[PDB]
Amino acid sequence: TNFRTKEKPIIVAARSESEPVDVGVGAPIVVVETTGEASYCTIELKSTA
Amino acid sequence: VSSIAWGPNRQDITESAPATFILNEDTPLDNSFVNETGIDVNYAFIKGS
Repeated sequence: TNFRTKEKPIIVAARSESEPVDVGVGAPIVVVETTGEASYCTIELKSTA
Repeated sequence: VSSIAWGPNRQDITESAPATFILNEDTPLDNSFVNETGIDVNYAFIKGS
């Protein structure tokens, strides 16, 4: 029998974009492109400041 | 008089009906400037004291 192991989810591309609202600036939303295999993923961020 | 607020795209306009007004002696005056100013230049005369 032939099979294949799961792929580790890795961060391919990531960016944050805020929708331009007429009155001010909308809340930014981080858009991340990832590849891999996982039942569920946990993403954490650490400030570099 | 027109009421303009920032609309969905860039602006929104809500106008009101025009009106006319004239200023004559019949119009009540609050003045609030009182008097006792040297040298009077009015329709009446030129009096110096």
